[PDB]
Amino acid sequence: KMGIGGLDKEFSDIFRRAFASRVFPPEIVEQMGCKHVKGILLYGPPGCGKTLLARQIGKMLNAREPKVVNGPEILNKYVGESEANIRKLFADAEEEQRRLGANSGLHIIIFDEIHDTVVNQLLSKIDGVEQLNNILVIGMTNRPDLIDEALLRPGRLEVKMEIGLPDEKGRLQILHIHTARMRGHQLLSADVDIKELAVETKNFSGAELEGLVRAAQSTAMNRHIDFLASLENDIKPAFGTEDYASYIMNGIIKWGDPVTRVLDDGELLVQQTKNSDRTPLVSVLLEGPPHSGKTALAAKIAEESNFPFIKICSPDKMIGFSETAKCQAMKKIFDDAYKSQLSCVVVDDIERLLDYVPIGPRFSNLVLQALLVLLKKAPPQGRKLLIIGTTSRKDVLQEMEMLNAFSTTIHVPNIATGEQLLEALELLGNFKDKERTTIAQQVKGKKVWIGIKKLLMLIEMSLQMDPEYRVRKFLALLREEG
Amino acid sequence: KMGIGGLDKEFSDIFRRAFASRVFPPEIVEQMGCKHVKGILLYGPPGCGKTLLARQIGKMLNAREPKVVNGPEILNKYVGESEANIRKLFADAEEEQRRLGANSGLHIIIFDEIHDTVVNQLLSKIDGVEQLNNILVIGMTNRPDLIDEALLRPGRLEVKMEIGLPDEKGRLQILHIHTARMRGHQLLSADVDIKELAVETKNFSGAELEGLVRAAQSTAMNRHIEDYASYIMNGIIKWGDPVTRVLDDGELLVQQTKNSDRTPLVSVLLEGPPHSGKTALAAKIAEESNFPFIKICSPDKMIGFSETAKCQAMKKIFDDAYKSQLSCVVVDDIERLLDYVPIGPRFSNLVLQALLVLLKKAPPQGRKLLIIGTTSRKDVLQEMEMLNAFSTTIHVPNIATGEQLLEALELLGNFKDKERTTIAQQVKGKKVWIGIKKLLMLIEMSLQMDPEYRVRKFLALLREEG
Ligand SMILES: Nc1ncnc2c1ncn2[C@@H]1O[C@H](COP(=O)(O)OP(=O)(O)OP(=O)(O)O)[C@@H](O)[C@H]1O
Ligand SMILES: Nc1ncnc2c1ncn2[C@@H]1O[C@H](COP(=O)(O)OP(=O)(O)OP(=O)(O)O)[C@@H](O)[C@H]1O
Ligand SMILES: Nc1ncnc2c1ncn2[C@@H]1O[C@H](COP(=O)(O)OP(=O)(O)OP(=O)(O)O)[C@@H](O)[C@H]1O
Repeated sequence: KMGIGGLDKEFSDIFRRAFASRVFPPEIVEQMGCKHVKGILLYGPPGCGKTLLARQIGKMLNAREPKVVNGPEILNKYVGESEANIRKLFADAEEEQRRLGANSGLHIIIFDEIHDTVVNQLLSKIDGVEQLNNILVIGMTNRPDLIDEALLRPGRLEVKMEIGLPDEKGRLQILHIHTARMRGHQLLSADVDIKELAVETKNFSGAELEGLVRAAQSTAMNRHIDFLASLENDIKPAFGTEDYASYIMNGIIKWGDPVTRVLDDGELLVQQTKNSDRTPLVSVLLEGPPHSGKTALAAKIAEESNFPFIKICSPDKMIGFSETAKCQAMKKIFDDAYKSQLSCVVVDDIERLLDYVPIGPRFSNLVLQALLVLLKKAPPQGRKLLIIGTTSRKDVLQEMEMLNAFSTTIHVPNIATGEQLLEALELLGNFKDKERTTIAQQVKGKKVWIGIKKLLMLIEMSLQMDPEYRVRKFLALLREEG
Repeated sequence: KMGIGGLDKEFSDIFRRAFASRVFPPEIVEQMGCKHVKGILLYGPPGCGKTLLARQIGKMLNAREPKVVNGPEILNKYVGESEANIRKLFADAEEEQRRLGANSGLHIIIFDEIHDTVVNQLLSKIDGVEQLNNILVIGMTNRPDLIDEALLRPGRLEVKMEIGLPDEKGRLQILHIHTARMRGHQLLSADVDIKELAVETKNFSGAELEGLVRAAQSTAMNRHIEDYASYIMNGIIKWGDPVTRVLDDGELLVQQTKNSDRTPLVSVLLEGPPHSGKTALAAKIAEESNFPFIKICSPDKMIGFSETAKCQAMKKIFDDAYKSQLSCVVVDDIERLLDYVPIGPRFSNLVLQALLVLLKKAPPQGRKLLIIGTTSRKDVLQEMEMLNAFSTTIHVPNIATGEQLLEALELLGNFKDKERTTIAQQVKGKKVWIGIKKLLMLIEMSLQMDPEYRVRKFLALLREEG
């Protein structure tokens, strides 16, 4: 039962289907009256550690086949020739088979990196004309699509298996074996925790794990002449595969009662999603003054919900794309949303997303159509999705029937109160405590109309000039901004 | 005349054209002075029960040909060799014919599951240099485009006939033999039903059936050691007589359409202001018809498409409707297909023309079809001049009285007797105006609040959607 991290459900099924039909002795097969499977093929993303699995599986099936290995080129040697060779490794098995056919000979052949003559030659040997059973062949390849259709068909390669990147629990299994090997000998790093490593990594192919640990070992070697694992997390991948930290640079500071009302309302919306059998799709939008901080809030709502799949959609990625191309990427995101039973998606800068321009007005029809249809569009029954839109300008959106589409509308107004502004200032903690008092003295009797994004920028702008200057400059700046 | 279910029309024409000119004895070919057809070709979709049909045709042509079977690979053995084989099977027919050429020998050869030298080699055998007539070869294949160019033209394979999309019945037959084998053995699965199995799968090739069976055997082995429903998940309430009345009027349109020859087409238009539930009502109308082919087209299916592509989809669906004797077609989000935007105006004209023209257009004689559309903006549509094109106008309205409201809350059964007792006490006598779906939404928006904040939140929502 060792060793292979994760892939136990998949392993159990695959194992059962290929091996069990062979294993039952001996009447069971005739009672079934079903011919033995010819081959099993596994296709995986690179770094999924296919080879070890194949050697192990082959080893597991027979005491000794004993294993046959084929070079990747396969058809090397021009004169005759290679075709004959492709015929030949099969040929040994078939010879054994003609010599003993009935019972009990098994040969294991594996093809790594699986046109003209070779397609037919292999296809002919694996199935037909007569017999050719009592042997199995496994092909390991990075891409399914590359491979030939004929093999795919039931028969010669009836079953094709796809290996997902290891699960967090699975990831824990792969890390767990290397860690365990390190565990058995006395030396270890106390700081490192298996659970912590597992929670930290979602994306990684197997390979990634052995690689990171090995690299950590190298850093440790360097040390001799968290810890090393933490350093590997810091660098090593290169993983190749949702950052909220890029959308909440600045904190959901509790500047105001409005912040709380919007968030509690967000909780009402997630709660609303949780069941929602009567209504499948959840649509929410945020309408705010520019520099509203609406997007920080939306990102925070997505983080708070923690639905199994939450993916941000970004305006920034769309830039410079053909309008049709913009639609295409967008649709692609939409289908990606489908897989989770419960799911959250973000629409940001919709005025920007649309490519809407105030003069004209001139705007992109196709993007608008994708947006318009999806809220009406229904995810398959069972699986569900919630939609969040951030809009700088409300009226235009109302105008394109977009408002009509959304289930709920929320407002996140700029603070109109000097004291709330003061509270926000305290939360940001930038200027000194004398300054806090002076600002507090100035705000009373005055009305403030400024966005938080704008506000952070304003504070920062006032700060660079010298201390006597900062109070006056900031007040004057506020006056101008007003 | 047996056995092949359906495919009597295609069969009748095909048998006649290939077989009748040869069959007629004997002055007829000369009196006609027309050369016998070299071959007949059929191209078909997977799961069509092809092998049996080919067997039947070959059997039908001669008392005994007697049948020639060609292996799928055909050309196996590169070295000499294959070329000799491809030339050779033809060669035998040629030998018999040269030996007796004049009258009266016919040989039938069939190649299953269809370049360089072989292209020319086959063309040469089928036609020329001299004669090579008095034999026929039929090729049956899943995809048209793959096969060679030289062939299509009148002559070697002058007529190519395409079978209609595969009958389930055959699929049921191929499955039926394997199922029968399991029936035959004592062992069987209670859960498997021939009817269920046939109904779930459409696309699949023959091959696929025995394959599925192998998989079922494997599962047993493991043990020993176009949807109507999805579209309308909610189902339909009947709060008001108008609501019943639209279904009755719709049913009447269907009756008219199916029963009467005089109008090939009727156009069904639903007038509602969104968020109306009318789209659903239209789908329902289609369901009640029980028409042989009813297809509902969804904009999302067309989402992100270029104008031309949407139009092509429309053409495909509608053309699909033409082939059937009669059909019901439901059109949804008519504004969206149009891509009307109130600003502008911006809309796609080309689509407007395709739909509007087709709407006037009628299928070839002996067939009739029914078109149903959902429109947000009857006024805007009339402004286009498209509304005039539609045969009939039907209007579906949002609730207007407190009474329709409680009847709906009751039919849905979400709120308590108490809840409904408070709501009625807050609406009865007053005036309301809210579409059905938002209501179904607000309902969910109120169940999210605590058991005591539900009434207030509900009434708050209804206070906003005014
Ligand atoms: N989940 C995993 N299980 C087992 N081995 C893994 C896993 N992830 C990575 N590996 C590593 O990968 C090796 C075997 O998988 P391998 O990388 O060969 O798969 P692959 O599909 O051939 O990858 P590639 O396509 O990049 O060559 C092992 O040496 C192991 O260290
Ligand atoms: N809950 C929160 N949400 C968003 N931003 C917050 C929060 N707490 C603090 N901030 C800070 O407030 C500002 C967020 O404004 P942001 O620019 O993200 O809004 P926006 O939608 O981009 O406005 P606009 O689109 O009009 O530029 C940043 O300084 C951010 O780091
Ligand atoms: N009494 C009712 N009549 C019609 N539909 C109802 C009723 N009660 C609930 N529904 C449901 O309300 C939902 C409305 O769905 P649908 O999108 O078809 O409405 P629609 O009018 O097409 O919306 P739109 O106006 O955006 O086109 C469906 O789940 C439908 O089954």
